[PDB]
Amino acid sequence: APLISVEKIQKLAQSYQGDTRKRFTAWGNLIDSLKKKPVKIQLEKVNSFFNQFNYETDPITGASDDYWKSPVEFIVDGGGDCEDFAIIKYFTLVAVGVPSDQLRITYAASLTLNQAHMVLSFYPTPESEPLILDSLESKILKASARPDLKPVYSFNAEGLWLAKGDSKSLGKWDALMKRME
Repeated sequence: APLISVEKIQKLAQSYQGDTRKRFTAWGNLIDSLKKKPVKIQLEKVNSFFNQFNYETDPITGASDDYWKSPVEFIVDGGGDCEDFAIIKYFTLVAVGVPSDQLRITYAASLTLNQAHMVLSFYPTPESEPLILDSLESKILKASARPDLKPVYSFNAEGLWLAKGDSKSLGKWDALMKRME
């Protein structure tokens, strides 16, 4: 299971220049700063840090791109689509110490935008109502406070779950994690 580390990040930073180098350093500093902080603060600051990046959409559909970006690709590009935001938030939260089993990247139907939309769901317990970390809403809100989002499936490095796992049955995700190796 691919890992993000402050040490790998600091070395990436020195291979780039200008603002790109600064983004890597900032990402590494974020991870360092959030270790051993309250979970709520970790969620809030990873969410807000990444929500400042460039939000991309397909010019034709207005929705996400077919290609899923690794965290490094997101940083190099200076942003990505809703799926890419959720992915880097996920890996970064795992890096600061939120247990991966409490985090599920979630593919949902947006009932308001009439298109698919990806968010990161945080589960206090697996039976608990999840908190939604979104790229089109700054607040972290409970699922029942997001009736505009209807989950279809969710996944993380370990599993894949249908709404109502072997995440590698998700081809782009399998390939994504292999790029991170």
